[PDB]
Amino acid sequence: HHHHHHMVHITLDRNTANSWLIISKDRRQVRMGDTHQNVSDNKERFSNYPMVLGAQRFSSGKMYWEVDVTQKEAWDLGVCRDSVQRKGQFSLSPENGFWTIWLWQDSYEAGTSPQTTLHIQVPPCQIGIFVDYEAGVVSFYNITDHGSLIYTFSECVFAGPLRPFFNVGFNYSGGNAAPLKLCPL
Ligand SMILES: CC(C)N1CCN(C(=O)c2cccs2)CC1
Repeated sequence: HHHHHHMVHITLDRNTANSWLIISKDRRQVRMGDTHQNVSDNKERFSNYPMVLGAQRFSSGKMYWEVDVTQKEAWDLGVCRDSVQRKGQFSLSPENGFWTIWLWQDSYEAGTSPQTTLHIQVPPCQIGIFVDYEAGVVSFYNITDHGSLIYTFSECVFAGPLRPFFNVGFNYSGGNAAPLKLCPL
């Protein structure tokens, strides 16, 4: 892929974070805390899952960013509508406003409904995410494997501004404490 030149600087929006997340001073890293992080509740926060949005909103053009997932057992990454549901239980699907992939129990899957098995030969340590708003495309790239394609959502119906989307996952096992990190340009 030759998408690197649409690189955008993403930062995390603290106000949207689940109340157990810890976001670094530079707003470029997030991890699961071992308790409530002593913040007030608000209508933006994801209540049920360890999710957070990027601050940036995109309604046109081409955008690219990279995320470090080193040594995590579980995570979701992609984009979502600015208007997605924050409270209660929901599935990651395009019908609900999400264009995502994930790692869960040693399998990588795309968030179609129902979900799609991904065929990854080299477990990724960094993921590239490309959005073409006008074309209706979200693509995922394996930066560890020379940028190989992971998955393309095409014919996307965004139906609103898009935000970068992250889920650090639960840490029931004690093996998933590591952060998601936004990688330097
Ligand atoms: C890895 C983990 C943090 N993900 C939580 C959110 N998630 C879903 O909502 C779905 C699962 C099956 C259909 S949708 C995908 C898995």
